[PDB]
Amino acid sequence: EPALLELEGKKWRVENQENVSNLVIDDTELKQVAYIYKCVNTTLQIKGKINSITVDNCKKLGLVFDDVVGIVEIINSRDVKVQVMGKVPTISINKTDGCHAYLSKNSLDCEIVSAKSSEMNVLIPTEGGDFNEFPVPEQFKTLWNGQKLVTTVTEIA
Amino acid sequence: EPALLELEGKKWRVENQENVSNLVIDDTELKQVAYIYKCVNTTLQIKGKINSITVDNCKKLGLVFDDVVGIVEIINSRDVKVQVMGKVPTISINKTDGCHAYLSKNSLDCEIVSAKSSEMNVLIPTEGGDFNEFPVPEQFKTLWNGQKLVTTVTEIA
Amino acid sequence: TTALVCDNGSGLVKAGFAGDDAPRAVFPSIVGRPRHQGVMVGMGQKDSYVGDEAQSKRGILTLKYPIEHGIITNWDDMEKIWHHTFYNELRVAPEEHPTLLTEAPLNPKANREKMTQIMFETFNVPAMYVAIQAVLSLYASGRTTGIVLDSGDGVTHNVPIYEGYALPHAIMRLDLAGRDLTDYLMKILTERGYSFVTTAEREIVRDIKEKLCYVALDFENEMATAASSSSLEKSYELPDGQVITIGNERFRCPETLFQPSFIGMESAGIHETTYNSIMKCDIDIRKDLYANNVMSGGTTMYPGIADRMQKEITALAPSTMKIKIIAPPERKYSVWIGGSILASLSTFQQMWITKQEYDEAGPSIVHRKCF
Amino acid sequence: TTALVCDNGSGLVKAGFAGDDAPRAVFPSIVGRPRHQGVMVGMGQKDSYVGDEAQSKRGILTLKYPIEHGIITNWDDMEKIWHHTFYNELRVAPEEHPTLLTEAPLNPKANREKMTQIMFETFNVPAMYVAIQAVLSLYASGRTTGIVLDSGDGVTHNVPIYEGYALPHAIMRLDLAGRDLTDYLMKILTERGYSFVTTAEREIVRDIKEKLCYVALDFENEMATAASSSSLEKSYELPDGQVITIGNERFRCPETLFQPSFIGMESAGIHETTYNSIMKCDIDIRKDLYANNVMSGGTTMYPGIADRMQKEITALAPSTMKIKIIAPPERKYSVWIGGSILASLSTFQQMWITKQEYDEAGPSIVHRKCF
Ligand SMILES: Nc1ncnc2c1ncn2[C@@H]1O[C@H](COP(=O)(O)OP(=O)(O)O)[C@@H](O)[C@H]1O
Ligand SMILES: Nc1ncnc2c1ncn2[C@@H]1O[C@H](COP(=O)(O)OP(=O)(O)O)[C@@H](O)[C@H]1O
Ligand SMILES: [Mg+2]
Ligand SMILES: [Mg+2]
Repeated sequence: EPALLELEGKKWRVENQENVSNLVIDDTELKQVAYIYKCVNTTLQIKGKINSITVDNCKKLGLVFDDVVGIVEIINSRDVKVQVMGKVPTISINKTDGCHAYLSKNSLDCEIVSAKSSEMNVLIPTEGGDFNEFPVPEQFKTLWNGQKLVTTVTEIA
Repeated sequence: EPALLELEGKKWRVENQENVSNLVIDDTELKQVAYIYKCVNTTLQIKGKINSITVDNCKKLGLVFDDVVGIVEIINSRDVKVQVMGKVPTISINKTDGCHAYLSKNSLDCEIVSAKSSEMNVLIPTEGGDFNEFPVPEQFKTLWNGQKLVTTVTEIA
Repeated sequence: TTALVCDNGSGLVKAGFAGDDAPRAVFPSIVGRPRHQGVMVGMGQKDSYVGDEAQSKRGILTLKYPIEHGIITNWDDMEKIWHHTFYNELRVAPEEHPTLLTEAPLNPKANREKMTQIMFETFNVPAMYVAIQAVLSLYASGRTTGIVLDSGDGVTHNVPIYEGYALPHAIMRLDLAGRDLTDYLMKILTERGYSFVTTAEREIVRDIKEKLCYVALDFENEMATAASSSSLEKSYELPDGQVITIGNERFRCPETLFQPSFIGMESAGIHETTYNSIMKCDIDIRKDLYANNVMSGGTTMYPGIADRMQKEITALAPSTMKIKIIAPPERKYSVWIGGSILASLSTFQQMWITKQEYDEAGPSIVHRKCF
Repeated sequence: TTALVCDNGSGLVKAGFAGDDAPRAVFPSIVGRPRHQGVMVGMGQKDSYVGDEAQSKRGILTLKYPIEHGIITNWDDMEKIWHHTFYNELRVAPEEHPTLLTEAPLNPKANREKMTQIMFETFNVPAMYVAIQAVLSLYASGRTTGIVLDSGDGVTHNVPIYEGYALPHAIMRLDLAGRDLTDYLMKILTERGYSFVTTAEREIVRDIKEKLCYVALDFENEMATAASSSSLEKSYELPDGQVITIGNERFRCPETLFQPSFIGMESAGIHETTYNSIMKCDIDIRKDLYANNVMSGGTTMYPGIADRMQKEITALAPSTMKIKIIAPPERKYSVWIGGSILASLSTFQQMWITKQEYDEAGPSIVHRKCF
């Protein structure tokens, strides 16, 4: 119903966007943050280094960014494509279903945090004109050892 | 709106129960399974050894059972208390919020499987008239090692 | 109303009509995509190729294997495998046929929910159903209780089942199957001076394996029989018309199933994994699992496999115990055969999840209706 | 309209009114329950005791520590801590006061959502807010950028913050804090022949620690000064009126913070964890974090702690680098002080999440409104 993209204080208000493939945040400063909310079937690109990014309640979203200081957080969303062109220390995928983290040749140390999520794939680029896909686990096994709970990752390899 | 507890074929149809503390499944056979659905604020007790138990879309549910051959599966529920008096090989907690697995002095080898869940606690009994509580992790850390994704459990200890 | 059965395999998709003696369509569960590396966000998704077409264009395309380990990890890729199954392989309208889907063991609750979603929302199906693979294989042998050894293309599972309900703590995954044996056969054929390297040459190795490879009753007895005489040696004709003579490779290739140390695997053998699984199960069910061992999928088609299984299980289990390995000749398609018989039954039309039901409950309805 | 600030600590809950110079209520975040062992399913939940009352009745009650490690693991227990905070400690009606809650670092999205749910649904609050602990401590020093070293009762965190947004990859958890130092002080006081064992005797050890324990600038220089003369030795009066003389225990107890090997911990010291955390951060922010080190919580109240921190960080960081450790005397309640100043600001009434807003979006509104 409503629709806006604007810098409110220090944060980018990318809200209620519905079917827009050419969406670019060109002017940027380390200080600034981004909050993408209620975007359905839209593609967005943040150019430059910024503090942090959050994606809340987005359906079929696609985000490309250059560099991040803090974290990129994908929350209560579905079918989200996220990509680094530069560096990103952490990618958090929380209560989201279908999330494709396309990393960059620098973001290879990127920590992918997951919680209440599914269909998560970490895309690692090769020198072959493509990316190799790798699924993120989503089921876990806790045991009573006699002194403490021991939780192990239910592998897909 | 509707309300029934009955043996349909081989499965117990404990469906649409709303505020009943004294609910017991007395007659039981290894062969039989239990499917507790849409129960709000009710307490149920299965007496004897049965094949399996499932809890689907239950709010503030409390289940006590004796022995299980297969698995106890808690699905799309909230605020669920589950207890073994005997033996249970696996307890699966899937898309549920608030789940308290009270184990038994035999069910100490019980594997607690978790997926898209939160507020999970494994209750281990002591010879002191109570149980010691232990939380189940719910946030995870995946890394690119250079050849494969490495996922580690974000501890609460 | 003609219902479809779709077995979503780690290596091959098996599809057809419920009631038919075998799957009408059998193709590689591979999706091939053009190579891209820039801004990787989809505006309006271009061209894609599925199956044998993808696999052949291996060099020039990035190939996606979404069912690689039994569990579907990518839904856009899966939708492409399904859309190719419907319109191109089976040449039918999904909107007119109720559809049954096979599911891997230890499949996430979210995974079964998404299967339902895609079926109803992305293919407009009148009804659908999710059944577990090992269960359908057991159901084919008429049994509802037994330990199924399912050896497919990319994964091997041991699945104990009591009264049509799998015992998940005792399910054993062994990431050693068909593609691994074909690979090893290629590795050990280099020894005799034969060089199979092209995607096209692999097809010949797969052919050799399927035709000449047998499981030895006693490996060392056979390795000495192969060393003393050329009695066990056999000839194979290549496409060009040349004849190659293969020796001990015949039994050394499916011996990796029992001895994984042959490919550098720390994993225990298929006989060990079976025993271990029955041991994990309750003492009250062990007898039934011992007497009802059901073999399923392509990588169980080897001659002598069942005889060896008997011999190795008799060895680990107590002296008193009765062991019966069951290897139906249909075992290569027994999952599909099971689902075919199931969707066929007149006392199953109640069992389907209809779009009227989905319109109300959503994908969560799979847990209740597919129990 | 008088707004409440509630800091949910791992050891102590700090509550009061936004605007007040310090928390009105400071009690143990312990819930005590009667001992039960049968059918453990709640019909209509009986009696419970919170805080000092729980802690004193330690022997006869099963005590629950829901915030034990910073993150709330039990909501029925948390509702009891909150209901005791409102009606019994602060003696106010939650329905009349907008409420601010402090949150641990690396807190789950579900955890913040449930905080919102309980506040609105279980306490009927007019509005509420979720703010991160380390952030509120930084906000107290007027700063929005810095590395906060928060040492509380049960957990120690290093939290780098850039423009009021925490850098989660660089957050460092050290499960060594206040309760550990008190425990070690008890262990090393047994040496001098003093025996503190009762829950009541622990209170004396906590008192000694808080009063006589200092952080040595150079541990070995002090261990030799303590060995040569009784210059560093000090006297302490016990409740009964006896006087005990404590020596080297004074500096050996908070030296565990820097040398965890003293309690058998493989963990690196608080100086190491700080450096390591700044190193994990981007090269473009490291200078600001070096110059803006903010100390917070009870276990930072030790004398000499900041001087040592300067000395150890100067040692690891490059020779050129400027380091400024900031230890405000208010640091024991700086999280609460921060939230107090925040809920007070007239340019914050916009920031609250109202029940009218909650009635629409539900608990998911916390991510948007508390960003
Ligand atoms: N006659 C045969 N003998 C031995 N192996 C076979 C035979 N037929 C098929 N296979 C092998 O088994 C695999 C196919 O098994 P299948 O059960 O369809 O796998 P999935 O369901 O995992 O896709 C292939 O690797 C194939 O080469
Ligand atoms: N003056 C003091 N000197 C040293 N330690 C102190 C002092 N005051 C409090 N502490 C200790 O610090 C802890 C309380 O710290 P606090 O920040 O309130 O913890 P939390 O927020 O984790 O509940 C207790 O273990 C207490 O003994
Ligand atoms: Mg299969
Ligand atoms: Mg604190």
